[PDB]
Amino acid sequence: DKICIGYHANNSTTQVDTLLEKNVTVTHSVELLENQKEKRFCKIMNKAPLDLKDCTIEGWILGNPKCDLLLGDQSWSYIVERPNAQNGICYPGVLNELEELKAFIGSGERVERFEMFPKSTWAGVDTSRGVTNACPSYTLDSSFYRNLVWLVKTDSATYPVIKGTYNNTGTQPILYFWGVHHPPDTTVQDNLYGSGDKYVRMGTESMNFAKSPEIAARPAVNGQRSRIDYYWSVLRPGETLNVESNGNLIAPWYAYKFVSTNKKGAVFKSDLPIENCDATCQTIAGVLKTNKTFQNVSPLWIGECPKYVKSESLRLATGLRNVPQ
Amino acid sequence: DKICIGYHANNSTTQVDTLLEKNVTVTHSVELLENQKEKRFCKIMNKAPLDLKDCTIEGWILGNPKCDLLLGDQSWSYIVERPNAQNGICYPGVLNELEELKAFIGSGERVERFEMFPKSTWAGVDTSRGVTNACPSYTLDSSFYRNLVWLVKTDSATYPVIKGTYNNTGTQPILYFWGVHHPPDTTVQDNLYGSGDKYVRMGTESMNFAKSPEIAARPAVNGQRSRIDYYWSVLRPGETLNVESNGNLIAPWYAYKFVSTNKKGAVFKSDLPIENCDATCQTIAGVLKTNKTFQNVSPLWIGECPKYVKSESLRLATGLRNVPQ
Amino acid sequence: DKICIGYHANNSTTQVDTLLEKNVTVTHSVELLENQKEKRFCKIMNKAPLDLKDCTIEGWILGNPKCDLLLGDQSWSYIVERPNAQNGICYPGVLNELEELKAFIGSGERVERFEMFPKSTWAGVDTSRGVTNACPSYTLDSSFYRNLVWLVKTDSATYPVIKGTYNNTGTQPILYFWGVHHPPDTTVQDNLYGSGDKYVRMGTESMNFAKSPEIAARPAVNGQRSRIDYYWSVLRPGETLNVESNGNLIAPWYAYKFVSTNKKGAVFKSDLPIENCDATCQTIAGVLKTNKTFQNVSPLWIGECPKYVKSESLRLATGLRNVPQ
Amino acid sequence: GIFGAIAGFIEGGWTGMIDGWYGYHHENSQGSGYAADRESTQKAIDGITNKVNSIINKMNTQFEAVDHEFSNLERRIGNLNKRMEDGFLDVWTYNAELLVLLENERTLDLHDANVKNLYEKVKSQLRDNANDLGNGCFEFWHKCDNECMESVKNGTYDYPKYQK
Amino acid sequence: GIFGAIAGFIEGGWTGMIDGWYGYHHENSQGSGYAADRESTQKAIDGITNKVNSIINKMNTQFEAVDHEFSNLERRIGNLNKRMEDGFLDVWTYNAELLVLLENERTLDLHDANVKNLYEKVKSQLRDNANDLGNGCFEFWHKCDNECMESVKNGTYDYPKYQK
Amino acid sequence: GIFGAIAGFIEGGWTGMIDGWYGYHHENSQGSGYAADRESTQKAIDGITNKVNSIINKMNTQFEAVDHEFSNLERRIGNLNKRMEDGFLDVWTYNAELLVLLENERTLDLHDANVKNLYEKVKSQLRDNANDLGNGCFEFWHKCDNECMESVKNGTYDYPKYQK
Ligand SMILES: CC(=O)N[C@H]1[C@H]([C@H](O)[C@H](O)CO)O[C@@](OC[C@H]2O[C@@H](O)[C@H](O)[C@@H](O)[C@H]2O)(C(=O)O)C[C@@H]1O
Ligand SMILES: CC(=O)N[C@H]1[C@H]([C@H](O)[C@H](O)CO)O[C@@](OC[C@H]2O[C@@H](O)[C@H](O)[C@@H](O)[C@H]2O)(C(=O)O)C[C@@H]1O
Ligand SMILES: CC(=O)N[C@H]1[C@H]([C@H](O)[C@H](O)CO)O[C@@](OC[C@H]2O[C@@H](O)[C@H](O)[C@@H](O)[C@H]2O)(C(=O)O)C[C@@H]1O
Ligand SMILES: *[C@@H]1O[C@H](CO)[C@@H](O[C@@H]2O[C@H](CO)[C@@H](O)[C@H](O)[C@H]2NC(C)=O)[C@H](O)[C@H]1NC(C)=O
Ligand SMILES: *[C@@H]1O[C@H](CO)[C@@H](O[C@@H]2O[C@H](CO)[C@@H](O)[C@H](O)[C@H]2NC(C)=O)[C@H](O)[C@H]1NC(C)=O
Ligand SMILES: *[C@@H]1O[C@H](CO)[C@@H](O[C@@H]2O[C@H](CO)[C@@H](O)[C@H](O)[C@H]2NC(C)=O)[C@H](O)[C@H]1NC(C)=O
Ligand SMILES: *[C@@H]1O[C@H](CO)[C@@H](O)[C@H](O)[C@H]1NC(C)=O
Ligand SMILES: *[C@@H]1O[C@H](CO)[C@@H](O)[C@H](O)[C@H]1NC(C)=O
Ligand SMILES: *[C@@H]1O[C@H](CO)[C@@H](O)[C@H](O)[C@H]1NC(C)=O
Ligand SMILES: *[C@@H]1O[C@H](CO)[C@@H](O)[C@H](O)[C@H]1NC(C)=O
Ligand SMILES: *[C@@H]1O[C@H](CO)[C@@H](O)[C@H](O)[C@H]1NC(C)=O
Ligand SMILES: *[C@@H]1O[C@H](CO)[C@@H](O)[C@H](O)[C@H]1NC(C)=O
Repeated sequence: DKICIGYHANNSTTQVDTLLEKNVTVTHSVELLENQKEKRFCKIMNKAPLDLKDCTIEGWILGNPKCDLLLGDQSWSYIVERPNAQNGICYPGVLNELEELKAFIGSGERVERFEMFPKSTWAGVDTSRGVTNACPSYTLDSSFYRNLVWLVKTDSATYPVIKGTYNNTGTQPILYFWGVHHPPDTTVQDNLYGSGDKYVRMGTESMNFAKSPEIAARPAVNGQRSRIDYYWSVLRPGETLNVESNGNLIAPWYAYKFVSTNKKGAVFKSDLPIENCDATCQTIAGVLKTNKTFQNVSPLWIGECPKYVKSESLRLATGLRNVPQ
Repeated sequence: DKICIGYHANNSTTQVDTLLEKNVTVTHSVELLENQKEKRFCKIMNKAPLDLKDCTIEGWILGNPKCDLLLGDQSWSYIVERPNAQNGICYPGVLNELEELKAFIGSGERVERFEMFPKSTWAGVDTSRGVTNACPSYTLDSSFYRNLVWLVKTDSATYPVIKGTYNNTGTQPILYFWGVHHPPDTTVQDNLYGSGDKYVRMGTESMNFAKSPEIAARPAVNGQRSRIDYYWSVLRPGETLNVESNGNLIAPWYAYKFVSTNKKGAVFKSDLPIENCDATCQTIAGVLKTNKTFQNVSPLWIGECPKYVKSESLRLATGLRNVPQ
Repeated sequence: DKICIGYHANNSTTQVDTLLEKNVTVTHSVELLENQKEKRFCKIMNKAPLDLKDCTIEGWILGNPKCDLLLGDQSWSYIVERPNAQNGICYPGVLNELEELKAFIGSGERVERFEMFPKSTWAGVDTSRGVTNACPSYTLDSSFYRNLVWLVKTDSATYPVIKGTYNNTGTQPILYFWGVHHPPDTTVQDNLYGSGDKYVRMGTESMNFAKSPEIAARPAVNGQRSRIDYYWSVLRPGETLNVESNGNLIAPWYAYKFVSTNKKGAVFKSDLPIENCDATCQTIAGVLKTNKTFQNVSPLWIGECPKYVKSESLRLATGLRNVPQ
Repeated sequence: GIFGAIAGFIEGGWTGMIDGWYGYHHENSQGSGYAADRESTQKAIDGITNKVNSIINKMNTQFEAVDHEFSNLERRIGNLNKRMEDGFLDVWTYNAELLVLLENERTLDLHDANVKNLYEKVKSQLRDNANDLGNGCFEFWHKCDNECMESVKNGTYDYPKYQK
Repeated sequence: GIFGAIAGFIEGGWTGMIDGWYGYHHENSQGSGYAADRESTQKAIDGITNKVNSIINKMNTQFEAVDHEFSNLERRIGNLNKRMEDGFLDVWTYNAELLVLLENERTLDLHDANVKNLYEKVKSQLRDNANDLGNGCFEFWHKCDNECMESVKNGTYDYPKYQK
Repeated sequence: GIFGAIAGFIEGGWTGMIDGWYGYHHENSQGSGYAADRESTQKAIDGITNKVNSIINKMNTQFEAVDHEFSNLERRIGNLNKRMEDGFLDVWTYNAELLVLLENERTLDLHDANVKNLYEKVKSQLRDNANDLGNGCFEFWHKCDNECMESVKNGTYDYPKYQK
């Protein structure tokens, strides 16, 4: 008669590492790191993202005529801008504080387009000739932005001082846009706005703005030697905007009612396809369906994702050393 | 005869956690984390903080008439601004680089108010009508800031070019303020400064400044459709300031001699009371009197505080496992 | 007969620390932390740094006449600016976005000086009187920058509008500089450029610029009450620059063809000597020749250096406890 | 192991025992068989499940990078953000890998210790009534049936009875 | 424990011994009593005080947040600062909690090891002159007074004398 | 140590043995001498070299500070950068020092454990054929030459032969 003491073993060939030893086979281990992703964009919180398609954030939000597919209200869990989208700022110029604008739209959830200033707000000028071959729609060779209006002096007389007002009596902030036109010479400036010094001024409770033209000859971009300084702002609930200009005004026409998320919000520059699926974690590289703690796919995500890490594998040993014989 | 080997035990019911086991009773442990705070503001280095009371940093430093309680010299270990202080910038406008100004005043220790430009520095104008119902004192309905002066053309003639100079021959930097007045129309501008183009210019060894008015109609704030662009700068030891303006100048009058701490310095937005007590560690949430290593009260502090951490308890076991029977 | 079991020991007096015990002598240990440095600047990747000597980055890159030693092409692994270099911006003024300029030059590898605008690009003005006693060379009391040109009206007539153009048809970006002259009064402005409102304007595909003079009296610096606003930009491959001005133009003359590193790049403010030696790791404090993991010399380096750390020693025990007797 | 048990004086493991980590192979008149010590086994299971859950719990935060864009004149702050993201990434990678290696070693040492402790738990009951081969096996001098082996297994072996 | 001593083969602890961590309960003609082994006890005390002081020492830095304000057009850098503060906060929280859990386990294992080592220190002196019950108690065959127990306690037990 | 061996019941070390960490001093008719157990020694060497290389490997990243300059109106972002650099510096310093202290302790415990395990590896072979002094020395009852000591050393000691 006898009796022996010993330990478990099995067919497992799963290996881990320790400080003292590498490549060590154990009976039961667990993988904490996920490396598998579904290369696609899904819905978050049952809400679908926004495919900007052949439009950039600029062309979308400024109402580029070839971005009419995006026109109107939008709601998104996140935003997808396409790596080679062609439709942005068609008439040459700079959108002041563009990066901050992107950060702000990123921190968003929904917009509602509305008319903030009908063309009748601008008295005694020509609100129906403001076009250019630089900003065509899919149907004609000369249009302009859907949210702006290009004011030009009436077909004879000079440019009168024009005023506009919008009292935001609502409960939501208003994202809006305007611009200053910078002509290439004196004769163009005169042809469009007439002589005399010109100004563009805009006031709210917590923001003022004043600028004159900066007439000079620039390199040809989109067949235009002129430029436009585009500007954006947020009219808060209770704030009211005064617009006053005697010339060179690219006046706001349509604006957006903005909804702030308070949560993260993400804007992804990616070419991955958006499918009719759901997800709880969404990286720029794809979807993670895991119960694991770590992940080596991507640091950029929206939703609830594992901690990003550079490792290949994080094997943790739960069982003992395997010694079959 | 016999003898036995064993270990200590006692009445202790203090529990700790390990990787293998939670809720484990031990004989002797120690708490490294402090969670107790005295909800008050005390003295640091035997120096007392600065209660701005019903004044904001702007209203204090610009010499708002309802902040005359703060007028003159100040010395502080730190600064306490009140969550709903009403007295700041009374006449509508923007204090350029306000955030940086707050950071700078934060890095401070003491100021000494002095007259930098007597009203005689400005020749042939009216230095005694610069008032407004927007900036009342506790005793009259129309005054202005204590550190600025509003220059207006003499009761008939036009606005002559005025000059001022201050050579900082001292050993301390000089914080000072000025402003450009932006009227609502042409007739007001003419009523106050007369016709002709106007400018405001200021030069030092390492700073120049030039600005014109930006006349336009703004929404009514404090019954004023006008604005003021407020500006601040530091005149270094050896630097000297030239002021030159032919109109629209809110001229500096009083300025401060500033003392840089080189240490941290903190500005707290809080409603806690300041008491006649002492402390070696002062968070925005209160005082910590501890010899412990960690704390879960607040990450914002002045003085010598434990490392902030999110934990509830950090119990460390010094004794052995408790097994009484 | 008998036999005994035991362990190694030796003459070693090398000590380590543990959690339980300090100052513990062991048989074999290893030092992971390097504290030795060769106080000098060596070559990196067999490429030598750039000693700016008695010139600052400003004076070098703007072509200060006393920095003619640096004139022409340069190539560097890194840059060494001297703590008390005297030759920078000789004519008083501000180099807009200087910090960013330093960051950009830091991210560099090589420049090639070339003529971007010959003095004939500016028609009907005086391109050969643009000197000042503020910017002397080592050979005469009145010169100016080597890369700029100071345009003044012809010895009678007024200042005509002048234009210039450079089409960057090359494959490399072009760093270039210009400036606006700010006179002290009206009569100087008239003496140099004549009456009438003046402007300076510059356009590229992705950058416009417009500025007028800001005439005022400033404190004397280098015997000049005037100022110059210096500006810098990068003309990208394919971009082309239009220059247009009717006065007050400090025109670009020479510019640099810039080579972006994509790697780190470092600019060191130090007085250490540069010797004819090689190195694989180069801190601002000196050279590290080590195979060790850590270092307590400096956090600022170029090349491949150990992880910086604050520790004095990181001794790791490999052998066992030493008990000789 | 550091307690010498696993892959030491107990040179190998039993692929036969499939109902636990640590256990027994007895040998008598009614026949042999394998059966695991559920007590020490369950102790190890609870302990290790606790270790894993504690680790996963302490690792339940995420540093989050952002899609934020920086302009041509924003080189410095952009590089600042990059350096920060990279930095945190480095520290979390390090913490992860290091914690894994360390805890693995300590877990193996734990198993080893459990085996050794069981062996000692046995050797402390049977002193003269058996023969210690030195390889984790004990050869009885007397006889032992089923209610005999079972008494040893549930820790209630009566030594005075079988000492004679 | 992993050395099997505490709450193992020595199933419980003595609330009687109040002058140390590890010690003795003797039993003879002059009477019994409790008395702690000051040597191994003081070793453990110094070691553990050293561990605690080392931890507190290595934890003596503080990442410091600031009251800095950021404007409406400073969204990005503000969020950068927030993300940084949060980040560092996360790593210090993790380091703290993890270090606590780990060191606690290792400290208990240390105590266990000390008890086991004392038990072995005793068993190595008395070999034939006593009877190992297996529960940390030894029943003499000969007699042992006070200067007898004391000799064992100060590690100078003369085995050859009492072997006969 | 926690296994009691090093500087414990084996009170000291041998400066004579210069060909390993753990080994033997035998004593017979042909003469004495020192000789190290290359097996357990090489195991410890490989393990520890692996520990060191793993540490050095996991420490192979570098947070990198920059020479970036910030203006008079850039106080906030400058202080942000400083705070970040300092922060990361603090965490890496901590990680380093802590890892060193911890791993040192555990390494010593490892050596101790190896010595104890060797002692047990010996005691498990010789049971009645020798006398355990208790200080890591064993006094034979029979005779043992060179091919006798060698058999013990290469783990092939035939106990039944010398039991009589
Ligand atoms: C009503 C109006 O003013 N719109 C014009 C527009 C503007 O006058 C002009 O762009 C202001 O800068 O110009 C349009 O043609 C301009 C012209 O640009 C040349 O350099 C280019 O070579 C030509 O092809 C030509 O299009 C325009 O479409 O932009 C006409 C428009 O009606
Ligand atoms: C001397 C002087 O100019 N001060 C005036 C001041 C300024 O003229 C004016 O504020 C410049 O913008 O204006 C004061 O009254 C202005 C007026 O504002 C109306 O819109 C408001 O409805 C009225 O109640 C009225 O106060 C002023 O006090 O601000 C008068 C002051 O003397
Ligand atoms: C051709 C030309 O204009 N260059 C002048 C230069 C400029 O006219 C002037 O600097 C524009 O601001 O001025 C020079 O002398 C100016 C003068 O400065 C005095 O205040 C100082 O006290 C004098 O020493 C004197 O140099 C100049 O060298 O800067 C003459 C130069 O020819
Ligand atoms: C925006 O519209 C509201 C009215 O809907 C204005 O609110 C009034 O403000 C005045 C003082 O200016 C109060 O006396 C009234 O009680 C308010 N009326 C109502 C109905 O609320 C507000 O002033 C407008 N803002 C501006 C400046 O245009
Ligand atoms: C500020 O005041 C001091 C005088 O107190 C001026 O210092 C003089 O500078 C001149 C040259 O400009 C030197 O030659 C003198 O030696 C200095 N005098 C003294 C007494 O120090 C300084 O120039 C003044 N700054 C300005 C520009 O107003
Ligand atoms: C810079 O120079 C090149 C010529 O070397 C110009 O490129 C031409 O662009 C026109 C349209 O503007 C094309 O039709 C031609 O095919 C191009 N010619 C060549 C030879 O490439 C370019 O336009 C110039 N840029 C400017 C605006 O000056
Ligand atoms: C680990 O094992 C793999 C095969 O499973 C082998 O390719 C690799 O070289 C091993 N690594 C080390 C360092 O032992
Ligand atoms: C720890 O103990 C407390 C009571 O002291 C109990 O409420 C809690 O559930 C326990 N936690 C765990 C997970 O054992
Ligand atoms: C460590 O040893 C050094 C001498 O080598 C001594 O000066 C120092 O005080 C010791 N430190 C401690 C705390 O033991
Ligand atoms: C041990 O096993 C027997 C089964 O034969 C059972 O009757 C007895 O109660 C058990 N003893 C204990 C204390 O578990
Ligand atoms: C042990 O105890 C006795 C007290 O009776 C004392 O005389 C003796 O010196 C002690 N031995 C040692 C070495 O401590
Ligand atoms: C032990 O040593 C002897 C040398 O005398 C050798 O012949 C024998 O093979 C060795 N045994 C083993 C298994 O190493």
